[PDB]
Amino acid sequence: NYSYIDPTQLPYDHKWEFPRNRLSFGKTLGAGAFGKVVEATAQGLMTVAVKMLKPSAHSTEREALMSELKVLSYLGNHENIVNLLGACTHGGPTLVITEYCCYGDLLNFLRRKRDEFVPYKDFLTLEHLLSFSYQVAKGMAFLASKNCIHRDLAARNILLTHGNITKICDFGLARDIKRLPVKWMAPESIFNSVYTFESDVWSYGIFLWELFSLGSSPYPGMPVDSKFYKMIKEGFRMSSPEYAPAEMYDIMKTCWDADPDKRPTFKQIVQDIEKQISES
Ligand SMILES: CN(C)[C@@](C)(c1ccc(F)cc1)c1cnc(N2CCN(c3ncnn4cc(-c5cnn(C)c5)cc34)CC2)nc1
Repeated sequence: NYSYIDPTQLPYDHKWEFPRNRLSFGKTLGAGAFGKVVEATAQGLMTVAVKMLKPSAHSTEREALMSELKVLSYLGNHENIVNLLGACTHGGPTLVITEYCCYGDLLNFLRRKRDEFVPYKDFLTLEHLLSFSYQVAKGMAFLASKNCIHRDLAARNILLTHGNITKICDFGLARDIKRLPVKWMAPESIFNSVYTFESDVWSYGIFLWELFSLGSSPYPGMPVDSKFYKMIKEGFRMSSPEYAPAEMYDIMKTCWDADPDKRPTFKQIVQDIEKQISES
């Protein structure tokens, strides 16, 4: 007589419905063979992003897009996620309208800032990197508090907008807890297809390594092959990235514990980074 409420089973909430012909589409923000995200103007909702599938997409991607709409509808608003603003469902393919983040993804932002960075006007600083790590931890703590896992946390899925605010995007693989980004995945996810709050924490560790290397690719010179899998399973881990303070590398190392039970929670990570910020 007692059941979990699965957000993907709930009905669409028509409060999100927006007239389709009041969108005016602009530049491409992301694209693949079966879908794209475009900038648009939305009369009566301002600048927004619109996620949509291409006519070649199969029914599985279409179901996945509606599921993502339903997860975002359930989660509610948070400063550190790219929030749902509206949807178009009647008489056409699903359009998911989200917030537009004017500075794009953090991976590309960090990479173009390498010549304008001090590791301590218009410069990226260590204070900014600490802030970004704090905000992403706050956003992931929010997801976990709603029993949600993201499953593709990476610097490429963190966007930057005004006020130096970072926002987690792309909830297409996000799941409620009752082809794959292998180098960001926890070993139990690779080996046993198991995803948990603790495997999101592993990915956050990889994200921190990206952050404090200003966007370097993880495990450089190590292709995904049988040798990569054995080395991760037997305990190989990346070294401290070049700009990480010792306290942040300590967080990374615990995020990468082979035992999920020994990894920190996002709530614990938030409180850790909070103490580091106050010490500054
Ligand atoms: C990977 N998948 C396979 C797809 C293709 C997909 C899957 C299913 C679909 F049905 C449709 C598409 C995909 C999903 N997601 C995204 N990204 C793109 C970035 N995007 C943004 N969202 C809000 N604002 N914003 C501002 C900027 C910005 C500002 N300056 N510059 C230079 C860029 C970028 C964004 C968030 C999501 N791209 C591709």
